[PDB]
Order: sequence, then C-alpha cells, then structure tokens
Amino acid sequence: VQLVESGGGLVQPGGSRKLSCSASGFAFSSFGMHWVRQAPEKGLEWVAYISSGSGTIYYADTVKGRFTISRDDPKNTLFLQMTSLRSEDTAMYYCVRSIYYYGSSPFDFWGQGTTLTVSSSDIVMTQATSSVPVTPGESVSISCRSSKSLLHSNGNTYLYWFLQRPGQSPQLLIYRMSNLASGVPDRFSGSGSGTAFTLTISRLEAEDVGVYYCMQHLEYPLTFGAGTKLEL
Amino acid sequence: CKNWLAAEAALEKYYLSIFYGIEFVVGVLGNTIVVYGYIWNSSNIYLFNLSVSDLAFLCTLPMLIRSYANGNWIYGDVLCISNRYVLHANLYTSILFLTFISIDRYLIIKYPFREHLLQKKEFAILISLAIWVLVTLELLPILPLINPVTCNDFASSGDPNYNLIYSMCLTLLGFLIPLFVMCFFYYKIALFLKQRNRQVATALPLEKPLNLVIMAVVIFSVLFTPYHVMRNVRIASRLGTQVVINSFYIVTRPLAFLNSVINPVFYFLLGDHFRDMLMNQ
Amino acid sequence: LDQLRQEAEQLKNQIRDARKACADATLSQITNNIDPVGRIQMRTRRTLRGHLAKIYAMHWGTDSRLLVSASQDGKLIIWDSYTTNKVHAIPLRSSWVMTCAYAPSGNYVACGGLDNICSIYNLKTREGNVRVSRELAGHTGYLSCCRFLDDNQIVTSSGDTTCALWDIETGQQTTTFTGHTGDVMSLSLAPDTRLFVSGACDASAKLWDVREGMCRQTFTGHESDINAICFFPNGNAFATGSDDATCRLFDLRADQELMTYSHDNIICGITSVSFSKSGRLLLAGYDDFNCNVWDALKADRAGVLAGHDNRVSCLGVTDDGMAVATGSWDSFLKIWN
Amino acid sequence: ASIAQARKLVEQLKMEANIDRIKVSKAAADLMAYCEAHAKEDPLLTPVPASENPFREK
Amino acid sequence: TLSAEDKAAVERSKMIDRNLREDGEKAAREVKLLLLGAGESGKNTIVKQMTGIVETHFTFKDLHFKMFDVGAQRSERKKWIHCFEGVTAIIFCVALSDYDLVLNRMHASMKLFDSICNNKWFTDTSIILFLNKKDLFEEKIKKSPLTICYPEYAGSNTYEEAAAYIQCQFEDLNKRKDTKEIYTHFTTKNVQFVFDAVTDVIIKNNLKDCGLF
Repeated sequence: VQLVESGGGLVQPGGSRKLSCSASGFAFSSFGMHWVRQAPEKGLEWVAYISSGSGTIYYADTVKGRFTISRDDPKNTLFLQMTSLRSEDTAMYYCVRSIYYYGSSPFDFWGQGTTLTVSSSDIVMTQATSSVPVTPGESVSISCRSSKSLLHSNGNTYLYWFLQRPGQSPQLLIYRMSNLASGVPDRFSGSGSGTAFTLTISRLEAEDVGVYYCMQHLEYPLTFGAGTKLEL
Repeated sequence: CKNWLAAEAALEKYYLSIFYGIEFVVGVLGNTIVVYGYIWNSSNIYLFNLSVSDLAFLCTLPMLIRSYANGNWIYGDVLCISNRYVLHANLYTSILFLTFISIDRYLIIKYPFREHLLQKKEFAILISLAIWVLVTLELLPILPLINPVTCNDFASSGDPNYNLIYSMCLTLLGFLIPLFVMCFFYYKIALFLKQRNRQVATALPLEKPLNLVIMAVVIFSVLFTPYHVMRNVRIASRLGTQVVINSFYIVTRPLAFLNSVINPVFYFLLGDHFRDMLMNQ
Repeated sequence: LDQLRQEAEQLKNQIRDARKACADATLSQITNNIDPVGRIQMRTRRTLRGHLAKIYAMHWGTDSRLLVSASQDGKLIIWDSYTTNKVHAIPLRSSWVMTCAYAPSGNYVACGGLDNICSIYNLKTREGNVRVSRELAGHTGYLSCCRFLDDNQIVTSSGDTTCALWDIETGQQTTTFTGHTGDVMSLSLAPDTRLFVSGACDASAKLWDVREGMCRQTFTGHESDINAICFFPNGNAFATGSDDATCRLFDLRADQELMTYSHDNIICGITSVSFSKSGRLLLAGYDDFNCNVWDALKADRAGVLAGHDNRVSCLGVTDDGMAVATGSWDSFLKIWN
Repeated sequence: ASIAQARKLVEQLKMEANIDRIKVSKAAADLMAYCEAHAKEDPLLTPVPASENPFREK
Repeated sequence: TLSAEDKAAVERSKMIDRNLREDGEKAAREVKLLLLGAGESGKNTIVKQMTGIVETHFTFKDLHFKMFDVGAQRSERKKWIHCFEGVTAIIFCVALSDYDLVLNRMHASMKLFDSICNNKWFTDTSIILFLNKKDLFEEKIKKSPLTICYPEYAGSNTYEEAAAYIQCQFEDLNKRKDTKEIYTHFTTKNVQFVFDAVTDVIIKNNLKDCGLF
C-alpha cells in the first residue's frame, strides 16, 4: 500500500493550484479518500472528503467553495483543486484512505504528503496537555475530551488516535476509541467514556515518541485535537 | 320518411339496452377474472392496465341502459358528465394500451432477453401513467360539448362545427394513429414469425401466434373503424337521411364497445399459458 | 470372505443387542414430566435481498451479526443483519456453489460445489479487497459441506463419499475420512471442535475423530438420504434431516436414536436442521417452502416459519440464540425472532 | 475379490461394538437437564423485550 | 438518525447492490446449456466444436452460450441435477455405434435419456438430441443388423431406415410431449443447429410469456 501526493510548491496569494495523489498497491476505487492539512507548526486539520464512488463530497468550512476534491478511479489518482489561496492555506497536505463498512478501519493509511507554501457548530476536541516528558519503560497516558458525547445510539464511540513521529505522516493507532489498528503493538490501549477518553502506553518503547492526535468521526466536519507531544 | 322515423327510435329504445346489458355482464365477468389472474413485466403491466380500462369502461353502461329503458336520464347532470367522460376516456385509453401491447410484443421478439429500455418495469409503469393522463387531457375538450341542454349523446351534442372538428381530431389522434402503429408493429411481428416458422423441420409451427397476431389487428380494425366513421358522418350531417345515419351509428356503437368484452378473452384466455395459470390459480 | 461376512453379521447383531440393552427407556417417557413450549410465534424481522438466484447455503459469524450466504448466481454476500447492509460481495470462479462457511475468527470465508474445490477467501486484506487465499483441491466429487476449525484448518465433506481435513497453510488434506458408501451431504462440527459428524446418501451418519482420523460410531435409522445434520448444543447428541421427511435425534453416549420428529402432513424431505441456544427447539427446513419448529424433547410441532415462496434450503441460529436466518430457493434470506 | 474391504468392515464393526454404552434414560436426563439449565438463556424459546432485541425492526 | 460511518456503510451497500444487479442483467442475457450423454457418446468431440463441472463459453451469431459438461461428476445426479433446473435447453449425446457394443450401451443411453427427459426438474426444459457417429454406424449396420439391439425392429438394415428408427425410439421416451420438445439432429452445422434450437426455445418462451403461445 502506498500513497504519493504531488503538486506542492510556492503559490502567490490569490492564486490557484491543483494537488494530486497517486494510489498504488490497493483497490483505490473502493476506498473513500480524505485530504488533511497541517500548518508548519500546528496540528492536523481535516480539509475534504470524497466517498467511494464519488457519491458524497464534504469540505471544511474554511475551504468550502475554494477547494474541490475529485478522484480518477481508472487512473487511481486523487486530486484537490484549490483557488483563492490565502496565507492560512500554507500547510503540509496529506492524503488519507478510509473504507467504511461494518468493522472497517477508516484513516488506516496516510501518504507522505506535499508541502504547500503561500507567500506573505463543529465538535471541539481538547488535548490540554500539549507535552509530556517520558522515559522508556514507563507507563504513559494521553488524555482527551470532546464537547459532544461521541457515543452514538448504535453503541459506537467515534474517536480515533493517531501518532505522527518526527519526519513521518500520522499513523492510526486506535479507531472507534477501543480497537487497536493492525500492525500496532499491543502496548497501546484505547479507553474512555462519553465525552472523555484516554490513550495509554504500557512499557513504553523509545519508538513511541512523537505527537499524539485525537479525532472524532461522529459529525462529518471532522475535528482534530491540538496534539500531545511525548519526549524522551 | 315516417317509416324510418318510427323504426329507428326502437333501436335506441331496446337494441342498445339489450346489447349494452349483455356486454355489461360478460365483459364484467371476463375483466374481473382476468384482473384476478393478473393479481411482473412491461407486457403484464400493459395487459393489466388494458383490463382495468375495459372494466372501468364497462362500469359506465348501467346508467345508459337504465336511461334508454326509461327514455330519460334519472341520475342528473353531474353524473351525466362523469359517466360520458369516463366512458370515452376509457375507450381511448384501451386503444392506446392495445397499441403499446403491440409495441411490447414486437420488442420481445426483437430483444428476447428484454435488453431494451422500453421493456423495463418502471418505464412501463411510467408509460401507463402517461397514457392515462394524456388520454384524460385530450378528452377534456369533450366537457363543453356534453353539457345537458335531455342528456344527448356525444355525437348529437354541442355545436356541430366544433363538435365535428373535435371528433375528427380525436379520431386521428386516438384511433387512426394508434391503428397505424399497431398495424406496423404487428406486420413486423407477423413477418418475423413467418420467416422463423420452422428453422428445424420437426418443431411445432408458429401458426397459432401468427394467427393471434393477425386476429388482433382484424378485431381492432373491424370493431373500431365503423364506429368512428359513423360518428363522424353523424356529426357532419347535423350541419346545413339523418335518422338513417343515426340508426347506423347506433348499431356501430355496441360493436365498438364490444372490444371491452373481447379483450379479456383474446388477451388472457386464448393464451394457453395464461389460461393454464388461471385454472391453476 | 464368506466367513468374514458372517462375522460382520454377528457384529451387527452384537451391536444391536447392546443398543437394545441400553434402550431401557424412551425419550418421550422421560420428557412426559415437563410442560410443552407455547406456540412459537416468530415473525420476519429482516428480509435480505440481493441474491438473484437460488440460495444454497448460509452461515452466521460468531459475532451473531454478520452472516455469509452463497447463491448460484456466483456470489457470496456478507450481510450486516442488524442493518441489512452488504459488507462484501465476493464473485466466485465457479457459480455452482453448494456450501459456504464463516471462519470463527471472521477473517476468512470458504465455499465449494460442483467444481470439487474448496476456495478460502481472505476478508481482512491490506489491499481492501477480498481475494482467494487458497483453493483446496483433491476431492473427486462435489463439495457438499465445509466447516472451519481454525484460520488454518477446514474440514470438508464431498459427494465422492469421503470427508477430508485440510491444512490451509500448505493446501494438503491432512486427513481423509472414509467409510460412507454414498455421497456425504452434510457435516456438523462439535462445539469442542475435536469431533464432527457427517450424514450421507447411504441413509447413515458417522462420528469421526478429527485428530486420529477415526470413525468412532455409526448411526442409522433413516429410510432415505440424510440431507442435514446438526450437533445438539451440549455436543453429546445430534439431529439429522432426511429425505424420508423425518428428523431424528441421536445420542453419542447412548449410541442410538432418541426421538423422531414427523407428522402426517409432512411428506417432503428436510433440507436443513438447527437447534436453539438452549437446545429445547429444533428448527428444520422443508421442501414445502416453510420451516417447522419442533419441541426437541416432546417432538411436538411447536411452530412454523412460513414466509418463503420456494424450498427452504438453509437455516442458521446465531451463536447468542437471538435470531434464526432461513435462506431459500426464492433468493431471499429472512431473520426471524 | 474385495477381501481388503471385508477385513476393514470387520475391523471397523469390531471397534464400533467395543465402546461402552450408557442407558438411554441417563442420556435423556442429561439432555433435559441441559435444556432446563439454559432455558432463560434462549431468546427464541423465551422472547426478550423489544428493547433488548437487536432486530427491533423499528 | 444514522452516523457518518453508518451512512458511508449504507452507501457502500447500495454500490454493492448496483454491481449485483448489473451482473444479474449481464447473466440474464446468456444462454445456459446442460450437456449430457453416457460414456463415449461423442460429447468429448462435441465440446471441441464450440476437476468436476467443465464450463465452456462461446458466442455464435451474437448469442452468448454457457455449456456445462457435468459428465465427470461421479456422484448421485439426484443430489445436484436440480442445480440446473433453469437451463435454456439440454444437449444429449448418443453414439449410434452402441447397437451391439456392450457396456448394448444404447439401452443404457435410452435409460439415461428417459431419466433426464421425464425428470421433475426439467418439465419445461427442452432437449437437443445429438445422434453422433452416423459415419461408423453406416458401415456397422451392414455387418451387424440392428435387430441385435432391438429384436422387434421390422425395417430393413439400411442407414436411412435404421437412423429414423433410433430417432423415433428415443423421441417416444418423452412422456410429457404436451409441454416439452425434442430437437433431434445427426451430427459449423452442429453449432448452427444448437443456435436454431435455442432460438426456437427462447422465442416460444417469450411468446408464452406475452400470451401468444
């Protein structure tokens, strides 16, 4: 599985540009695709979503109308047409695949992303603790909170946990607040309740160092947390 | 002169009454049993709509029978308009559904697996609704003609000029054009069946289908052409012999109405597969 | 061989005598003490549409929510029974599928049929598409049944009169079970997974030990082919459906028939059988388009599930006992509760 | 001739006859005990309230 | 009322439904044929002109044919013959060299044809009867009279008469002549005959559906 975004560069304010992402090693046609941005010194922010089969499209209020998302299934390529580029649009853009069926793992793979620079209501997710000194071998915990309760009538708690190690794209750890993603060490554990969640690492390894982000998937204007840094 | 004046009234008095009575009983029985048999594909949708139209047409006869027996319309003006309009609209709806039955029968011969879009179930239901609505819309102009004052019939009611124009336009749009379409498609079906009668010499022949396809056109034409022709000449005669024309039109009218009786028999019972299903049902 | 045939007859007589000696009492006499179950009035909670041909097999996932169904339109569909959503639609290389299975882990499904091959599909692929993980070939007759043991072990019965245990990792059949003189039509796997029972067209059912490849016991009494077989939830007994229109309950430890479920108006064969979670019910499918619920201890026809326009080819009761699914040749599965 | 089949039949019948047996009364008692113990655990035998039914059908 | 991921799952289910119905439409317009015949009936050569079931797909004059050779199934037909109840037609192969070639194979072929034709699953399904090896039959009839297989045959031991005798003898095994047809043929002519027979079957089924037959 591989996602390679392309089209990053420098655009003058008020311009337009088109980002692209080439999918490889998986059935691109059957996945839903997301664009997620990250400002050079801030956390993640969901941009747009296109469903498998292009039947559904969503945008963040900050870009709705300025950006448009499209996919070429025969070409296995995902696009993001952007117009009226503002200084706030300067961010690393990632392409994320997400397949939705009973028991699936949305947001399970992230591309490396492209840097884009520009020349000079929503559910609120809170990660108050921005940083936490840590040493290998010690138990650690990340905390999170939400405005609305993410517990839905159907019993699912739509909370997701991501880890972005330095110099890498975010990696899915937990989906729906308790399910450990494939390839993730059993050290990580997803706990929580209605409107309060925590991620715990038992016997922390040195490789478990980076920024831990929380995300909700209850209302489609998807919102991320501020992130929590772990330092050795 | 006097002889015709005296005689031709006896037709309207007794002949129409008894003909419409026997048509009522047998047509209602047949339409009811075929409706029960039907209750799916475009062919079945069209056949069921045809049966429904024929039944609703037949439902309008009892008032006419009673009035002719009494010589007066007992039921009032509102029921006058309703009954006459429903009668004519259901006649022409039946004609259009016969045309579309012929179209569907040609399609199932050209496209044996129902590939064509016209053979889709929902498309057939759409076409049925369109037929009903269109027939109602093109019948609407009858309403100003059939306003009492006596309850005269459609032919002998209203302004003879506008009545003649509307009658001729209705003939063209609702009988002759459907007649030509049906003849064309059934000619194609007959050619297909005669050419493909026996590709293997030992197979059972297609004589019965060919025969039924011929008989459908023959029955439709024979029963409907005289009625329309006589209606048009009767309406024309009111402009600047008349009772003879009226008697002739009287005799043709039950003939044209007889389609509502034959259609269940012909389109469900003479079909061995349908009849076998009907017994088993 | 003549003296050996006489010895075989002597052994048949000895086993008959032993079974008669242990046949002190009938199950009906013992059950006379307990009350009947009230008229079991179930109703269709869901109708699963999408199959365009005759449904031949279905199976529940261990989660009691997902179920796979096989139809001869060449498709395995995995349904979300709670919402009726289709999770997967797996196109088969041979559309003549006659059996399907769901891995207890839920990672794989299997199917087979007239192709004489059991194909295992991987549901949890990283590529996001279900693909064949292996094809188990070696049977010389149609695949009649298949049941997963682990992610790596599957037991399949075939119309070539033999059942076989397979190692999915290598694709070789670890064990071959022989002894049936007719097509093996059904196969039921014990709750402990260490035993399985098969019913064949020779009107007999045999008990096999998976690890030793050994035929422990043989059960007979049906007048026709055994179309279906199911283990009693305790695993100490099993029930068989037959073409002679009777279900029969057999006990492993007593080694003989316990009870027969028949009624005069029932003259057709039985396509599928299944117990309830407690074992007090015995649901059976019939060629007459309806499924009959049987009081397993009193043999009274406790209810009827009449909602199918054609033969009821398969049943299934969730692992939690919450619902019953019945596929049918009318191409609909219905969830009853 | 099928002497191998005859010998295998004899061996299989011998092994089948050797196993010990229990009384059918004991077997029926065990089945009835299992049914009695797990009666209330059976939603099909004892329907659960509409709130606890996953297949509520609205 | 639905969640975001619930709505996405519903969308996925509807996509699967669309694909399923498209595949169903694709399959509905394909001709399905069941190929039968005991032993060396010549089917091994019939299949050439167009480990269990062998499916053969071919197209001829714009018809897609699926042909199912189930001759390798050494199992009880009773348990899987109903799988094919719905095929457009059955192709039955008979070798006319089986008059005296013992397992007298022609009597077994007659028994198999009687079983297949009068099967409850194939009441409407018609039969295409291929009478193969007419060539070798034309010589064998001279050296061996047809009376060896049918002692009651009163006709002359000539090809033209013996072939007709065999044909009528096979066709009289049809006990439901009022609903089923048999298209006998002595073997592109062969595939042309298959095309003709299936076209006739399809047309008659359609005419029955529309009430013209």
